[PDB]
Amino acid sequence: GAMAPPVAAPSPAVTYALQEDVFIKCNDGRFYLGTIIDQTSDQYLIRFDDQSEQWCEPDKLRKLGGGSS
Repeated sequence: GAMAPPVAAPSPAVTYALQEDVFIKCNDGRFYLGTIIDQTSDQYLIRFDDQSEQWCEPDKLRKLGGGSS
């Protein structure tokens, strides 16, 4: 989804910086910690600990230390 991913919350609008670790939820419910390598306005390319790169929507990403953005 773009801007409004399917969640139990309104339309998320969060941004992240590259080279930053964030937790990513997969549809199975598990969260995988990964490092952001690229961003778009709709998704963030996360390179996980397993070095896989996936475009994850902003709803899947959670900040490690609160985040000011």
